[PDB]
Amino acid sequence: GAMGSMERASLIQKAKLAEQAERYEDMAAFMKGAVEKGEELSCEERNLLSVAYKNVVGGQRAAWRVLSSIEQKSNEGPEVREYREKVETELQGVCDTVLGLLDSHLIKEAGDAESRVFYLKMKGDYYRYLAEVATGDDKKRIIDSARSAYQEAMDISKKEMPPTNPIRLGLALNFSVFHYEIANSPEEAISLAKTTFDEAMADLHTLSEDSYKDSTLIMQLLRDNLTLWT
Amino acid sequence: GAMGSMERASLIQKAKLAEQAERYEDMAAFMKGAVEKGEELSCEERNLLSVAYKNVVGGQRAAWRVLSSIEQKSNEGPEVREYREKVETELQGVCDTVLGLLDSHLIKEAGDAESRVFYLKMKGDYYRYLAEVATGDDKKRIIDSARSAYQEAMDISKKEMPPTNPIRLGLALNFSVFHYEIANSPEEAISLAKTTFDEAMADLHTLSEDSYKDSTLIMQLLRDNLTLWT
Amino acid sequence: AGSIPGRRS
Amino acid sequence: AGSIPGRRS
Ligand SMILES: *Cc1ccc(C(=O)N2CCC(C#N)CC2)cc1
Ligand SMILES: *Cc1ccc(C(=O)N2CCC(C#N)CC2)cc1
Ligand SMILES: [Cl-]
Ligand SMILES: [Cl-]
Repeated sequence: GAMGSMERASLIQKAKLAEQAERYEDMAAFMKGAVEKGEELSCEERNLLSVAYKNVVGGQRAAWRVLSSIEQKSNEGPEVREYREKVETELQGVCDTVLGLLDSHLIKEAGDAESRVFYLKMKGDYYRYLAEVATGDDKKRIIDSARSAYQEAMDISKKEMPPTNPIRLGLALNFSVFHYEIANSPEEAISLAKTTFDEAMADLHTLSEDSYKDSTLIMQLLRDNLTLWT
Repeated sequence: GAMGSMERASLIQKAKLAEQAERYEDMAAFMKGAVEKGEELSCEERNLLSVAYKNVVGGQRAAWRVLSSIEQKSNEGPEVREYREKVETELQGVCDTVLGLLDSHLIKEAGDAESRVFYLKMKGDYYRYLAEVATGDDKKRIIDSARSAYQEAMDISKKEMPPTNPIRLGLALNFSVFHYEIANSPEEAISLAKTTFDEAMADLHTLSEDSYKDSTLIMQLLRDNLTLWT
Repeated sequence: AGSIPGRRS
Repeated sequence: AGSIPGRRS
């Protein structure tokens, strides 16, 4: 694509520079180019890809929510709706781009639990972002696509990873947010976050000081949601 | 241009929405389209134009400084220099775009002191941003272009505006930063900020409560710099 | 409800 | 040295 003439290692190096410069659109374009080189991604490289697009779509989601709120207040000219639609279309395009990378061909080449769960969690997340703005005939199919990706990731993580694994914990965190915010299943959300937290607590004794810090950090996010939800 | 088919009033309305959504690139593109409608800008519209591009180039300058710092540390592969050059070229393009709008044809149609000083201050600012990254054969000419714009704005503001006028005060603030950071004239910077502050202080008694708040806010920025510089 | 912040790495 | 913040209006 646009990055076809740059070396893979240079794209990775520039993605790291872009992160330091808080240039997340550049970071995402560099990591998209790195993926399209066709080689599998290392653990660090998967994190760079995820951080880049999470930041980009995070800004789009925040803008979309501001404009949707203004739009709803007005419905109590066409410009607010038109501009919300513009931002919404741009967000959908980014989500489709990420889902395209996972489908061509990150997921099918990911055989290790850590990589496969990571990519399937991503797939659930970006379908969840599509679901946040969906209204029409595909809202249910988009929701089920998120659910299916999260569920496959959960099944693998429960079989292949310890209960304190940060990716396993963050997957459960986001799947619980999916249940609460998207699927209208707050009891499922609360149950998942509680069981995830409790099983991680019982496994903390196996960890080094650094792994303990990594796991307890995500466990606090589960606790924060439980405090909000109960 | 890209916004030729949208109504002027719709562009203004969407620029305000973009500001609320913190979508400053969109805001700048909407205000660029509004300018290219060819009508003069109101006071509020001039502020929208300035806020939009100040935010955009502000992010570029912050990124450029991060990358220039990394680049200098490395000179104590080509990727850091290449990416700094990419960001630098993008920043120069935005500055050229703003300067193009002022030259075609905002400044020549601006006859009132408030509009003419506002646009000339902008012209000084965007040449100052070009000067921040300039090295080669045009660094001196870019610096003099900033100086000339600031100086013309100062001459008009001293003749046509009270010493507490926020635009007059912000012009003097930025011209003093030009002296300190660009022109290697810290004594001129300190003298300008001091004389500006003192003449505004002596004029505060003429102001309403709201105008007092507007003026003293900018006077504190002058004071902050004087505290840093002395 | 907070998801993974995942904005820094 | 701070210039006009001018980021909000
Ligand atoms: C999907 C996912 C799970 C966990 C992590 C992770 O370990 N971190 C990102 C968030 C940060 C905080 N707070 C801690 C490190 C990343 C992705
Ligand atoms: C060029 C210029 C001068 C003054 C102003 C101004 O009045 N404000 C922007 C900065 C803000 C702060 N702090 C206060 C309002 C704008 C542009
Ligand atoms: Cl629009
Ligand atoms: Cl580059």
